[PDB]
Amino acid sequence: GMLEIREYDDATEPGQLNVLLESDYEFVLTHSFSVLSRPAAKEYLQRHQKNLIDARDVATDQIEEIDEALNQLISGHFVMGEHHCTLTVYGETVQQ
Amino acid sequence: QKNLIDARDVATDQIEEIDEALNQLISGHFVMGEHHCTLTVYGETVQQ
Amino acid sequence: MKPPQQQHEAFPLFKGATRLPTIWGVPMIPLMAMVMGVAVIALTVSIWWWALVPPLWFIMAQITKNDDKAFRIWWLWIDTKFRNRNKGFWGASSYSPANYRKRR
Amino acid sequence: MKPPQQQHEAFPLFKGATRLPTIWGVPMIPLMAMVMGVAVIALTVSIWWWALVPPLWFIMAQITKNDDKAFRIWWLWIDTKFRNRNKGFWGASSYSPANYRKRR
Repeated sequence: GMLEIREYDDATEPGQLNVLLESDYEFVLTHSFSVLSRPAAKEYLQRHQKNLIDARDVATDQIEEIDEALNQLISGHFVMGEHHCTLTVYGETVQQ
Repeated sequence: QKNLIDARDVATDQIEEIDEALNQLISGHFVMGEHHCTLTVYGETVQQ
Repeated sequence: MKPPQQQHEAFPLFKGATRLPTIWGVPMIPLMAMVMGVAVIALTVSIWWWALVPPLWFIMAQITKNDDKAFRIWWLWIDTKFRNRNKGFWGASSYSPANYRKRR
Repeated sequence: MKPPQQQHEAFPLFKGATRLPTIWGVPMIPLMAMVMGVAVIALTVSIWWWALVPPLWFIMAQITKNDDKAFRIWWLWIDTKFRNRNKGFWGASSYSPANYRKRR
């Protein structure tokens, strides 16, 4: 029985998917990171910036965060990419 | 937020507080709920 | 237990995720599908039928805003689990392991 | 004594509490009750009687703004302590513990 992630949060705490290591159910996790061009990534981040700035001026989440985000991306400190995670649990009966 | 912002611009109680409130609620840091507290005292006579 | 947790030092994740390339707030590919469909209707029955655009376009905007990638899931389902012929015989959609490409 | 106190670190509590869903500043359920009552009056005696709306509607707005949930308390009282039949006999409203459901 497959499963899917679709809603992140305001965090990327390290190893947040550790809890599925201690599982009682035999499964197969999956990921994908289709690395993406710096112009395209900068355009995606510019889109987020534009959408955010087309609104009320939140004090800090709004401005400086995307300032540093874009400045890092130009200064080469991360590379955006297209991602998807599909945990699939294996079992013997449909209820289980 | 709407009721508050339909008024005079209080400097800090108004804006940034509800900014962070809504941002937490979307970012999953608390879950609102309907609440009521009813202390009931037991005793032996109505005066007491 | 408690494997590594957060203390506000977490690497920021921005919500430019799945902010798909959208015009008027709707992705290009499905809106082009609607344009093709409404154009077909207009050329087929009557020409007063570019009024069919705003209703379904608005419903598509409301669908996309709520759940940004509904159309990709729709197309994947339509292409794979809807095409597979012998859904009824097997009780489920199945693909033969041995490659029977109709050759001998 | 002094159990744990505050030092401005207290978790914020916003005054969206009991900001009930209100139209014109009045909750839906009681305003619908007034609409039903005034409609009854209009259909019963005379049709000039949708002027009975603004007075009581304004008094209800003033009641709700002061004490947001008066109507829920009103309905609870009306349903429970007003229906109970033998208020006079017992000197107070009482419900029999043993379930006498009129059966034998």
